[PDB]
Amino acid sequence: WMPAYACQRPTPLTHHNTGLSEALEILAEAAGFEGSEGRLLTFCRAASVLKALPSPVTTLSQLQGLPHFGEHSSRVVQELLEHGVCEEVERVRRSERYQTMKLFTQIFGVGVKTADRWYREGLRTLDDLREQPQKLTQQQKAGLQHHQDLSTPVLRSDVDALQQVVEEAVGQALPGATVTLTGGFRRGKLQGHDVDFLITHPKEGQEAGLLPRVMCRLQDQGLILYHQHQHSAFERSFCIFRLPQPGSWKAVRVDLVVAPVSQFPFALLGWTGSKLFQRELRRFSRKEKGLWLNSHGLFDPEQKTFFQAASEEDIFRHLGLEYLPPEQRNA
Ligand SMILES: Nc1ccn([C@H]2C[C@H](O)[C@@H](COP(=O)(O)OP(=O)(O)OP(=O)(O)O)O2)c(=O)n1
Ligand SMILES: [Mg+2]
Repeated sequence: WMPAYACQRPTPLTHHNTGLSEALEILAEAAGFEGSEGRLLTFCRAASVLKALPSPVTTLSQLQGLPHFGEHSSRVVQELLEHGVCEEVERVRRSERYQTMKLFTQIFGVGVKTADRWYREGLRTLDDLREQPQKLTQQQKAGLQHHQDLSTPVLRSDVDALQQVVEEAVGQALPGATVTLTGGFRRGKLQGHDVDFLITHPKEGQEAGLLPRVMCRLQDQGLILYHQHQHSAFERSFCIFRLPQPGSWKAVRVDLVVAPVSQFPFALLGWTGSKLFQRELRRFSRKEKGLWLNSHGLFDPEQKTFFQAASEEDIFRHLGLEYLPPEQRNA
């Protein structure tokens, strides 16, 4: 048997069922595009189960005794095994609605609601968006300006270069301040859509005003194409960096988040993901332990108390879970 919650089982980076999980994730994504959140979660859960299996699923008999594998997810896997293709998945892939929603939602600063509105208004292509600049936020304009580079997978080599310039700027702005790589790259991914950094300082409060100083330093070096700073809850800057490369350059999305050191373990846990892993962890916390977990803390609503954590391990322990390092959180 395999545990029900993704936070109770290791999910490694590489697995034996990538065709099957990809097909179920197409159905999940399509469901999200239609506002069908229940169905999204159900397909995401089923895909996540296949990622945790130790062996390839070669026959339908292998599905026995697995949680979150309802009739619909089973039929999809059955059609793939028997016929090499699932007609429902291929129809989604080929549909203009899905292709356009994928196109729009991929753009920096565009969510499902915005993409759906644009679809309903007859917009289909990136050129259609550029013909209607009054419909775009500044963030979305920047996303369109750099859309080719931003739909080029970010590589580990890009991350290492970016972490060096961010660490240099952070270290020059404030000695003692630290930079931690989070997101999918912390989980061991070889590529990604962006780079996530979490910034703090060991003395509570010394992190105040640090981010704008970091940003000034980076902007002075020609490294910033776009930056949106927001105070609100963590201070963060959603950016597009201009990454120099041999003979050229490429735009790369980078999120910089500042957390006070008291909240750092919660922020690190939340920001490391995966998105599904953290969804499952918060659900586990609430339903199984009566506690409310977020990126800032772990709250007992009965006692009106906050858990003091020094580490991610403290949080797992406090919730009665065996610790999973980041590379086993790839749910
Ligand atoms: N709706 C969201 C969005 C984000 N996150 C958390 C989990 C993610 O791991 C982390 C960083 O978000 P990203 O969108 O950068 O996701 P990843 O870095 O995990 O994936 P990618 O490789 O696509 O960047 O923030 C979350 O829990 N829920
Ligand atoms: Mg990321």
